[PDB]
Amino acid sequence: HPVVHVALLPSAGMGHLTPFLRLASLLLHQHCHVTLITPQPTVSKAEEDLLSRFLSAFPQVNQLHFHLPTDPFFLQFASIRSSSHLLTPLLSSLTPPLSSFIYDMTLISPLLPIAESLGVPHYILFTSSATMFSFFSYFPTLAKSESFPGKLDFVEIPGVSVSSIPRSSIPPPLLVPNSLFGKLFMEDSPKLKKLHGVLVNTFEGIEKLSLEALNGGKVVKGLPPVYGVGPFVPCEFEKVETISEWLDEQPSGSVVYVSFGSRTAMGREQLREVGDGLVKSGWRFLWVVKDKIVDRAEEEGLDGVLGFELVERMVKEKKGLVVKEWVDQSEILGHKAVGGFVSHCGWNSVVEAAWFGVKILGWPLHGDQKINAEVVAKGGWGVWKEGWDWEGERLVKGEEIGEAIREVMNDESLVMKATQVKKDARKAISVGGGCEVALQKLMEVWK
Ligand SMILES: O=c1ccn([C@@H]2O[C@H](COP(=O)(O)OP(=O)(O)O)[C@@H](O)[C@H]2O)c(=O)[nH]1
Ligand SMILES: O=C(CCc1ccc(O)cc1)c1c(O)cc(O)cc1O
Repeated sequence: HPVVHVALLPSAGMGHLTPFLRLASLLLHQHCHVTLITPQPTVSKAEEDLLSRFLSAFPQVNQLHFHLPTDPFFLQFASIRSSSHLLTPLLSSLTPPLSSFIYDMTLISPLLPIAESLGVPHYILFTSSATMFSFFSYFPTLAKSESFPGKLDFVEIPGVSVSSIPRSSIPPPLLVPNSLFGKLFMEDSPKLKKLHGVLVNTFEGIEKLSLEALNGGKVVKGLPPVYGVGPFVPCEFEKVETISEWLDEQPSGSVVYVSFGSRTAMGREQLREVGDGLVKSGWRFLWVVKDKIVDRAEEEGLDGVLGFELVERMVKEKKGLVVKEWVDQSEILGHKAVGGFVSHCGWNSVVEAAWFGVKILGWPLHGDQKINAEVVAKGGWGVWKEGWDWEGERLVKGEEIGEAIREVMNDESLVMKATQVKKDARKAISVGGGCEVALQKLMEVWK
């Protein structure tokens, strides 16, 4: 019996490894021989731990390694992109015969020629939102102007979920000429037409308009088909028990879970304004803290990071729990005791909240996080304060944070729309949904 051999190449960061491994699980449950390529060394320890648990759960995955010669994650983005065009010997000698190839969206330019020489249908996995991909697709046109970048107050793509993207929501690095992110956007987006398709962890329940505009040509004429293979359901290998038991003693829909991702640390005095606003809200909270970008370099303890003033106020309540570790976020969002999510609006944690029907308080910080926020705000199951701006540009006080939390928690209008998203997320994976329809199409082509 023949085989459908799928090779996967993720990039640095849990925001990229987690959706790739969930995609790998979906393919493995579709009887695909999966080859997973991991560049070494991995940036974070969570990437190290997740891979060791994934390959312990799926030992039939053909794992291939290779070594490599600003931000630590944005640097490994280059050491994979720039250094190792010597990825061809790993891909061109795969047995059983390769059937397809899916690589990270941040590696389009160097991997596109490698993929074209493999003679198999090749795709990208866009870990962010389809609305963000439409921005990535439409970027070469608005940068082509002489008005770029100084004169561009609004980005307007026809038919996407966010019709009017103000300058405030554009990633700051893109507005600066000769930026590393500007170099990548101009180098990759024109090469999108060479691809056989784009896979996005999203579904019609949240980005109905963006998927219809991309596949309708109304964004860029000739774009490859965009397959909404979301929502990526969290698998069992992702879990690594105080937090497990503390949530069992809290009322349902009363804990506000706060996490700003895996690769973002707040400023020390802005971080202390969060805990100030948490206790000022009178609500139970589960706050995940990061003092550094990479979890390996966590130097100082929580008593020194939060300060003696806020530490005195935290333990006086026992109403909330603060940790500075890697937690099973999908295990927290799935708990019935959680009703609110203060999130940096990274697309993985956004779709996860959509999967568990948890309303979101959006606090975007860098990059695409502001676009993903208004994508949620359009859906009616989340709020985000536009004047709070990016991380570092402003000091959001604890009084505003406390208000913004109390605003979201007692707003049942969001919950009524948060469960509707949860209902559509289940229909997306059932028979006839957008994901199962798209997966069976790609499966039949790879034979
Ligand atoms: O303590 C943590 C922090 C993050 N995550 C997971 O890591 C991903 C975060 O990626 P996202 O794109 O949301 O933000 P990024 O980390 O890329 O900024 C999501 O799948 C979260 O569920 C987790 O499981 N535990
Ligand atoms: O805007 C994006 C999209 C990421 C991206 C990078 C390269 C590429 O070719 C396509 C998409 C972005 C940033 O700018 C900065 C971030 O911290 C995160 C983030 O998601």
